[PDB]
Amino acid sequence: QKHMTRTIYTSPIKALSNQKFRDFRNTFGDVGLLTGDVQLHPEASCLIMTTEILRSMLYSGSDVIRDLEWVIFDEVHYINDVERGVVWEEVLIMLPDHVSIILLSATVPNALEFADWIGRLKRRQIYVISTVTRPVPLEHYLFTGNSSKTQGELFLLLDSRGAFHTKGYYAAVEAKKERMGPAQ
Amino acid sequence: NALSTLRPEEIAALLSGLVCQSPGDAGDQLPNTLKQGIERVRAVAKRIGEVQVACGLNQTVEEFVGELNFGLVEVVYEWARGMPFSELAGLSGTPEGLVVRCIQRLAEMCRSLRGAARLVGEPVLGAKMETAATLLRRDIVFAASLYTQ
Amino acid sequence: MLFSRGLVKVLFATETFAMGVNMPARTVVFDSMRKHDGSTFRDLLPGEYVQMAGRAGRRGLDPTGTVILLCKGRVPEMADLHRMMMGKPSQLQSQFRLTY
Amino acid sequence: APDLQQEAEQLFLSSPAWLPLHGVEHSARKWQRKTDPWSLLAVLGAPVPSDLQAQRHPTTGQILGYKEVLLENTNLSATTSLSLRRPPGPASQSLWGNPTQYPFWPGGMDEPTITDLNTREEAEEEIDFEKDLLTIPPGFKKGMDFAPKD
Amino acid sequence: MTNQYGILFKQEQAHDDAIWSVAWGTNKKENSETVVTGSLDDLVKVWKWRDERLDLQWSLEGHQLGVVSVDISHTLPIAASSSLDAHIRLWDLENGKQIKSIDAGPVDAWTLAFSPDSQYLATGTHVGKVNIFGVESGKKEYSLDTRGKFILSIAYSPDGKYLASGAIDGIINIFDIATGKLLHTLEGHAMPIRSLTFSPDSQLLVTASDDGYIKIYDVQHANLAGTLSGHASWVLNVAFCPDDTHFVSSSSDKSVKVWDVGTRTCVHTFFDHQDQVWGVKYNGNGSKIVSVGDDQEIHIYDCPI
Amino acid sequence: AAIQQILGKYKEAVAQYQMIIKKKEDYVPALKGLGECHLMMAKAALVDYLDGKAVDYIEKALEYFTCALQHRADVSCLWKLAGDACTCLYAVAPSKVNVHVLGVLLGQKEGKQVLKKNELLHLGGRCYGRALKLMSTSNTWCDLGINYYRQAQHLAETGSNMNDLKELLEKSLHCLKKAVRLDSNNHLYWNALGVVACYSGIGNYALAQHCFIKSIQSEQINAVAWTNLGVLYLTNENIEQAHEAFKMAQSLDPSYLMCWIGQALIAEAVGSYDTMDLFRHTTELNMHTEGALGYAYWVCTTLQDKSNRETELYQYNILQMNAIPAAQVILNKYVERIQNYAPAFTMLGYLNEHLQLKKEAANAYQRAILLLQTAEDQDTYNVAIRNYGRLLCSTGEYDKAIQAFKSTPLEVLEDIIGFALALFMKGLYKESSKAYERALSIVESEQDKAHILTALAITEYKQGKTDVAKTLLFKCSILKEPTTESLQALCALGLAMQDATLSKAALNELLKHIKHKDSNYQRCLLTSAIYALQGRSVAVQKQISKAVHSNPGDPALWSLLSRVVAQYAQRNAKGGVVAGNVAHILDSNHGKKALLYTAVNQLAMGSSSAEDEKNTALKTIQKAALLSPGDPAIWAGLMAACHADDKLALVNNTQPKRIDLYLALLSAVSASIKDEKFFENYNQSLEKWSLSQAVTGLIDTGRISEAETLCTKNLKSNPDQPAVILLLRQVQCKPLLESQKPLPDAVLEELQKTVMSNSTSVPAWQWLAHVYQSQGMMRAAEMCYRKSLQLASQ
RNA sequence: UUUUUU
Repeated sequence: QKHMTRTIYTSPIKALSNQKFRDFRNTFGDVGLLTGDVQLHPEASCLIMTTEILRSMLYSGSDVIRDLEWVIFDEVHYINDVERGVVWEEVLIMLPDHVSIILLSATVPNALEFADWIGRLKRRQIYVISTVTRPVPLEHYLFTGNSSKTQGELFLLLDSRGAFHTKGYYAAVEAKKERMGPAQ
Repeated sequence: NALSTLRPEEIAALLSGLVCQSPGDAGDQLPNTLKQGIERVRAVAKRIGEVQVACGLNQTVEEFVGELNFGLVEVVYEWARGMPFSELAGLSGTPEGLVVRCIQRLAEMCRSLRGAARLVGEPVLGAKMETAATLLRRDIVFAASLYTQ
Repeated sequence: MLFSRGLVKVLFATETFAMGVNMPARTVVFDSMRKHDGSTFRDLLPGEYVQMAGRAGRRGLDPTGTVILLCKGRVPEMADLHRMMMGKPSQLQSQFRLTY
Repeated sequence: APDLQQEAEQLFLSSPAWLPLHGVEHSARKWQRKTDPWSLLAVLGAPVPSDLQAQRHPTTGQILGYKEVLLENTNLSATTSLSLRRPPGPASQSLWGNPTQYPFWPGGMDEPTITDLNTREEAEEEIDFEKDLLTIPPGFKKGMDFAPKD
Repeated sequence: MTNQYGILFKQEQAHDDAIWSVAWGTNKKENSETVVTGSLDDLVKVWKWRDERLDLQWSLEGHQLGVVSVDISHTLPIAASSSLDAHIRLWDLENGKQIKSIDAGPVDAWTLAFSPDSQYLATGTHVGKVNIFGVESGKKEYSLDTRGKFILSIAYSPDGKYLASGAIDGIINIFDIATGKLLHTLEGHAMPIRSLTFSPDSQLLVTASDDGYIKIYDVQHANLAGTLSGHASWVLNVAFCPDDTHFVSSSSDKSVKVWDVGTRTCVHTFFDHQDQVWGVKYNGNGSKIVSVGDDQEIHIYDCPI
Repeated sequence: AAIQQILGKYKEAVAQYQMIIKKKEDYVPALKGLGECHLMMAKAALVDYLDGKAVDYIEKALEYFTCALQHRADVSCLWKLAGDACTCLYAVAPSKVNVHVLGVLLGQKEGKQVLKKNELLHLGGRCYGRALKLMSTSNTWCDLGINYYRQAQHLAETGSNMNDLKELLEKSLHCLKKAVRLDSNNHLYWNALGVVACYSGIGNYALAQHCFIKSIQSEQINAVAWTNLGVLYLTNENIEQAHEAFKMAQSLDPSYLMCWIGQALIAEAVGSYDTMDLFRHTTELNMHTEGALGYAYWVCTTLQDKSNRETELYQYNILQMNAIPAAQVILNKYVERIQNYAPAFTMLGYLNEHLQLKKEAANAYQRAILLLQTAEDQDTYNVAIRNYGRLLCSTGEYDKAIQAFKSTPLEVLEDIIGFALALFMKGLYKESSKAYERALSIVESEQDKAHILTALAITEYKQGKTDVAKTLLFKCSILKEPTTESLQALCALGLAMQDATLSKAALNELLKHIKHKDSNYQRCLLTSAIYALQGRSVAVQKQISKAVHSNPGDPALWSLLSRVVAQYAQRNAKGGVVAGNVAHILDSNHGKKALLYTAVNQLAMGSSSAEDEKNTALKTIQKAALLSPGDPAIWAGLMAACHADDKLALVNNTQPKRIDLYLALLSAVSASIKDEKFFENYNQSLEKWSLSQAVTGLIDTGRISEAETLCTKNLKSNPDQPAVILLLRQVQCKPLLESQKPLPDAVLEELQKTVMSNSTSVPAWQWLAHVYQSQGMMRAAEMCYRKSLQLASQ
């Protein structure tokens, strides 16, 4: 929006690209949405689409491609799907050179053998950023029923430090053994 | 000439067989025209699968024709007359989300056929697909999403 | 829209809530380990579990987030709990094919 | 309202117009058909090769004056060329689903290598317009034999 | 491929009987958005669409019988109304009190229309004429004459210089305000007209007769640009959008259609009313539609630009 | 502004350019942009067949181009754009082109000039030549060649000459060949050369085929060249190969018009089944002339064949695709473009006749008459005269119709019958009878014989002579099969004479062996009228109730039952209200009459309700007044409703409302009656009742003076009629006896004498008895009341 | 027996 150019945010799920529309229209200015049936403001500078629409307007010209700067591929681990993984690669192949790419993902192992493919399919260098240690870590418990009136005991089998605890598993199994469809 | 010679409230029910994605069966309490249009559609699909398998492709005719799964023909046929949703809910055993989704995915295909019949040069299919679409979207099936407005 | 303002207290969601929406919550509780896909009756692969479990902690309103497994039928069979609860998520394949 | 009797008398004995004898039908008219396929011939015009572009003072650029120069990227169209120099499009148009329109170059592809250096302005090649006339359309087996014109 | 149209507000029971006319006026320079409606009562209620809803402001009344036409002005705060009562009393819209009262029977007025500069308030008579009164300046300086029948619809071109008039039996007459001379008479439909509208920039005149068709003429010649047939009963109003691309029509088959003049086709149909719909209008920068109906309700839609 | 022009959006670019021009006036690029925008607007106008708008736009574009050329007249693109503007008005129907060119363009700069078509095209050629002089490029050469081509085409097309335009065509070929040799790799130049080479004046088809093939080789994506080959082959009887060329052209561009029209023409030639649909598709894409005429021809041909109306061809295509209105709009555009072809006008008249647009049908036939004055075939001129005269007679102007039917040999049945009806309409019943007899002489198809006999009966009946009319209708009945029209006329003739003997026989005959009649309302009306003739007056309602029991649909029957209950036996007022409500509900277009009748029944009822709003008499009569403000009955009903509402409020004792409108309603009633054709007795009765009601209402509300002046004016109009004078007496004697007073026997005797004048009216007697009671002469009051009772019972 | 898009 600062440079006067245009940007396309593409999400695979039809229901995920509705609240994104709401949040991007509430946070700043004009945000159009395009889907199978919705067509709000096809003149804004932040069109939100499903990839099968960008794949359909790359095969023709559509004159929107003349103004792009960024294409933000949202969930790029849907390339692994069996009936829709070809859409992401028809898009990543047909994109012209003046359009920069942003690829959000979900912590895959071989991120450097994929960014290398896109780096030498185009002829631009691609920077790989990978993180760990999510905020507010999570302790994975296990709840087995006992003294159903008030008492609830939870056994810890994984903790905030990644260490597997066999003790919690054994305690849980033994409680289950001592205790040993809809009504339960 | 399969679709051209039917009523507009019958072409929608005939085309509902490409979209439902639901457990399927045939019907009994169906008119003759629909029960024969289903056979015509199945014959065209059989011809296409037969020219596919005779070339080198590996997709058996049965596997190609098994994507056609009717079973919302009667429900869509009753929906496109003025019948409210409650009676449809009673009619048959499919979850009421998987019905609104099928109707929404049919009113969006009976509108790309309005665009293709104008391209081929069929002005009677255009005038029937531009009717079968305007009679298909009236109520809570097409309620505007809260997020959008 | 009533879960993003805290006016609803318990959600009986399914995977459609795990993928199609964001709406972070406090405590995620599962109910089983195996979900059917295509005539297989497969158990949860590491990639799925991480997503649903991950939307457990909230942001600055609590120290941590607790993911509660709710084994009821038999023993949890920790051997498969090891490969499910920790494990390399998935490689990045390529499902290219020809369409008309 | 009027009474029944006069109502009937007006309905039937007012005039003979109501009879099927005087209706819009009951003539059996005919028309003759006259086609004209020469009207179908279409000739399109060439574009304007000039633009009257501005001038720029070589230092601290200011528009001295407007001078006409030759355009260079005409005869390029949206349905026969795939570059970001072609004319924009037909009009406000369907975003997707459009046959008869060309995508832009796919980014890993450049595909421009030619010089074709003649660059003449009086380049009249002395084409013969009556010596050996080619009479086979591209794709057919035979054309049509027209008599020579003396 | 069409846009996202839809309802925003629904007043449940505005009046006690049928609502026969509606006018939407963005009169003040600020954002006022006042809606005036008249019904089969004496009431001429004056609503205000403030932010997201209509709040009743005035319930002014002086009439004896049902109101057949109401009108609003774009320059001043003012309104006018006519009824079967043989009176054209014109209101104030600021303190909610009557300003004047003009005596005129079904032989002197049927339907109202202000001037572009809110000065003249022309009405259509029974004997064929168009009577032009004077607001704030008295009564009845002059009347244009067309040798015809009862006259139902009156329209003023936005730029001035044109006045159009439909009639029972179909004929349409176009006058020019500059000199008052009949330019040309169209033969149009074969059943009563009862609604007309010019387009902004005044080069396209849209009729709506009683047989179901919507002619689209072209002004400064007699060319017609097409017949729009998509309704199933009478057509009762046509309102033309602020940008010259669409217009809205309400019919007696309980349905509000939105057409576009480029391709002469119906983009979206509204199926929300339950009885005959007697009035449709746009607002300012046309992005919302008001529709008053035979069942006592006021619908406000959302037509994004 | 320039960027907005590039992307379409011409109006915004024009506004921006004008804002720039207001500040600075000599800015050449802004002027050039304005001219270019107007030229593009003109071309878009010519795509739809709007030929006046285009002329306006091009005139304005020339204005801007000369203004720009005044400052810098060394630049080439300005001259080329001027030539483009001048030559884009070809095929615009001359006598529509008058262009107000001014200034430098016509050499010296004198004032203004109005140019016609040939002059405009010549100026265009001059402009391209001048532009080319100072910058020699290929595009200008090709455009100059096309302009010369247009000039030669215009000269030939007005038949003004032939073989004296040879130099023009050779010049065009010279320019086009120069363009092609200057750059022989452009499909445009080869294609233009091909089109010109096959013009009727040159006729060199071998070069044309060579040029189209070269154009195709230069650029494979070429629909224009393929369609041009298709046209060339199709005109030289080569349907198959032309079909192939058209198929290639549409394969490359599915929305190109000429290829689709060519496919339709081929389908018509080989007699296929989808030719009508092909023409319809052509109409739907865009407006070409040839497709327009083809579609209209097929629509008219389908309407003629009367074995269609179950086919789903007629029903779906014609009546659900709105073929008739579409054909009408198409023919209007065609006729404005071409306007020297008669069959187009006659088809337009026919379609207008099916839309019941009679005035426009008369205009179409008139123009066809003008065209066809001189022609080798005279049959089409006589048929055109017959049709124009017939339509003229249909809507007034009987003298013109008679004159039109004069200018033809009256030797075919159609002309004689039309002449007879026009003569009857004007008057002249004897002449119409003679003509109908003359038509009877030459008759086949005995249905027509029966109809002519019925017309004879009607026409001589008008004069009188019911005996001969009756015998003539029996003679018609003696034919092999009756027509259901002679029987109805016989029943009406019987009813016109107050004797039910023959009417009953005719009705039984009609019922006996006639079922193919599908009105079902007219038979009920005749049966009820027969019963009313005998004065039965309760049987009538019973008969209509029987008819409604048989066919519970048919809104008309319910409406008629409500009307009859209002007129005969108004003691079932409540049932009548229900019947009117049912009729109104069961449709919408029966609203008018049904609401009127239910309101009158509600008036008769009284106030026998739950004092419920929104369904009282006043509301329903108002609803009816909004539906149809034309008949005088609705206004009279409104007056009655206002008076009744006042009395009901007085009984409830809350407030009188709706006080002073009687004079306006009376004016409305009289004005509305004035335009009703003829129900004379009914109109007179309605006006008399309305006058009396208005005077009484004014007296009651309290505006005595207005009642007095109204009555005096009515008496000043005509000599006295004993009804209105009683009204004047009543208005006179209201002030006195409102205050206690004794009246003198002279005035009282005068009033009594006036009352005897108009007897047979129970109201008057009751009012006089009230006067006697007021003074107090009780027994005299008793006697007057007794007279009213005796009169009422009789 | 989970999930989905032109």
